[PDB]
Amino acid sequence: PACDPRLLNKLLRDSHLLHSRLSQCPDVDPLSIPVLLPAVDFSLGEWKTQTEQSKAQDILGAVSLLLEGVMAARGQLEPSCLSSLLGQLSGQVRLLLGALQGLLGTQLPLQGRTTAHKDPNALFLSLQQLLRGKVRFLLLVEGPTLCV
Amino acid sequence: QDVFLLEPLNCFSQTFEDLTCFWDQLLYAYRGEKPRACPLYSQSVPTFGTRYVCQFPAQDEVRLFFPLHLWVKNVSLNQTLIQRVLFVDSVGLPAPPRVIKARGGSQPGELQIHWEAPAPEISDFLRHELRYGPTDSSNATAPSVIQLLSTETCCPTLWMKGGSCLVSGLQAGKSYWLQLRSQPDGVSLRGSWGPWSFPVTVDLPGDAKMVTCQWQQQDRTSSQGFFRHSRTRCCPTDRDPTWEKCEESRCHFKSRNDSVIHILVEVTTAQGAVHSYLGSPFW
Amino acid sequence: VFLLTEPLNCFSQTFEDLTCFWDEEEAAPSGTYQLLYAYRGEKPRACPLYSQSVPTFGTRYVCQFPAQDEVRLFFPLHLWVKNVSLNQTLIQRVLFVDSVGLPAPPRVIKARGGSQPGELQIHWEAPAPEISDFLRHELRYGPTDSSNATAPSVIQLLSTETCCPTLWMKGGSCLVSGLQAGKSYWLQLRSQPDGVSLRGSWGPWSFPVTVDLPGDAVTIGWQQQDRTSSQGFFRHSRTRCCPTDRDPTWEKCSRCHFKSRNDSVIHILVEVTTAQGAVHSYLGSPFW
Repeated sequence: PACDPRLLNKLLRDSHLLHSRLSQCPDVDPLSIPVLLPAVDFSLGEWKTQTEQSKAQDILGAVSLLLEGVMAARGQLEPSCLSSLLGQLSGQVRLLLGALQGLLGTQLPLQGRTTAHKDPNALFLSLQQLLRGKVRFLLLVEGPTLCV
Repeated sequence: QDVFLLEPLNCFSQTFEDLTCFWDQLLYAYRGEKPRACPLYSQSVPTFGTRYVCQFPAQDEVRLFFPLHLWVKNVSLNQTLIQRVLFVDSVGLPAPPRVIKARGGSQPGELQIHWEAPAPEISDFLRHELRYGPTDSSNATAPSVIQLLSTETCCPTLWMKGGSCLVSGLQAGKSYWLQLRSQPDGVSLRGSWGPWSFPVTVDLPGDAKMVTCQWQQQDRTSSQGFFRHSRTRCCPTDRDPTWEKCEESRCHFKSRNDSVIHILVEVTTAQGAVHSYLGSPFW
Repeated sequence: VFLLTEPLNCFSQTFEDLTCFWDEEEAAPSGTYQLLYAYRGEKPRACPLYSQSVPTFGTRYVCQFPAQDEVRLFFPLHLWVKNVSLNQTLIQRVLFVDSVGLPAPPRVIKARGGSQPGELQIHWEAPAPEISDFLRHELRYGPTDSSNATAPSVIQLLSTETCCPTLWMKGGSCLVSGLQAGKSYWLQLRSQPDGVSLRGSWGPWSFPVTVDLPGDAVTIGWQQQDRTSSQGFFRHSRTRCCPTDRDPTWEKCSRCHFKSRNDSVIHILVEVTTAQGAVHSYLGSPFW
């Protein structure tokens, strides 16, 4: 599952392509209703003081909250190019979550800090950050530690 | 091979973005949710049975790395029917490589197979393989020789997605028809070998401080070729081969010091055909 | 280094500390000069600011953040000077600490010369706390015998491999080849952030550290010179891992007569000591 580095690179590349494609497609005006997005700021200081389990639940909560935000986001975007984009994004997030649950384990989901965003560009940027921040660091530093 | 002939229930994913389950409704469930009916059409055929086939909409429904439970709910009595638990991760039947446009570049027995992968987003996972047989087929479909497409330094999935490879061992002479099929590697994505490609009748250019190439042409024929100064940077090349006019058996050209030479002698008769004598590269 | 495009260019050496300034050629009296920071919509705070009057170039206003845990990757940082009364703002910048960091160079660059004949085992200890896995290090190996007007700076990007950095004992030691054997190289490593997780320009080079790289076998010939005490300080590597431990992990033997072994690489290291006690060791090409 998520143990494969190529899987993480493919997820990052697909999210980047989606972000680029959103800019080309016009009529991306934000909706009044906000979209709740996960807590992706990781302080380099609180990365030695957190054990494997706490980080695992934090990342699972982050990805799950991202999925719920996108699901609302698709529901938000009326069927259009920008919905096709949100559908591709939902597929991306679902693929990442399915990969993570195989290696990292279901364990127990947790809820972190809650952030509200307006435009879909924020959704794409936050997904790119999740595949850049906590997920990338845990899968690149605790790779051999947690996979076996 | 055939896309449908690749097991109480059979399912197959050609890009891991679409899934198709068939046997001989087709209710399916992803973990915990209210089951829904995959859109099914009856492909009646006298040779086989009813051959009920449905294709998932390929919209947020082919999610990977998740256990999928299949139970058949016939409208007779809604009793227990064929079941199968599958990983769309682990039932992949990838589509064959397309736009093969393979040419016999590099070594005389070498066959460059730079292909545009039909699925560009999963070309890293799929572990392709090829079957090549002579056009004569003196033993029918006996020559099923298969060379695995591992990620060696000369056969990677380079961009412009697509990919390329440098499969060797093909004897010089008659044009070789070859079909590539794609199967997920197994480290992360699993599945069965994909359907074979449409047999493409590619050919290889047969066989044969300045250096002179003393070559003689036969009767009522031509004499032309090119010389590639690739500087042996990478084993594969892009789709378009380099073209360099052989301007003078007395061809003269400027080449880099201690550099490889991709020579080529091409002969085309009055009718018009491919008939080439390729020589091994020199340092 | 401080000056190294944006007039408010910022500077992060470990992604847990930030420091930046505005370059002003005109000297100004102390007062009405503060740098404010506000992660996204955090209440702005006054960074501890001191005025550094750079000679013949103006007057910098570098400031350092109070604590290190207050730094946070993946967060917009707004640096504005907003005054209700003065109504003056000099420079504007919104930036991400992981999009701008110039992380510190490795501190200790112990190079043992490797096992390969012309080789350089850069076993740096990665002074950055927990980001040694996300910094595409570079190096600037180049001899000090020639000192021209333009410094010749050979560059290798240190691509992560199976026998190169991102390993625990943090740290890293990646095999880099192409160096002249026995030329007594010096080198320094920068830390460009990965570009995927952490982004930013190259950090400053390290302190140029002299490396007594052993010469090639062709430079030595075994051959013995006058008043030389040669020791067969060889290593019996079993093709386990190319990178070596931080400690000088090595083996030891008229002729010591080492017994050949199967499925292993036979490394020979020749250590020559002069009458002054200086080590004059040369290496050799390994064989099957």
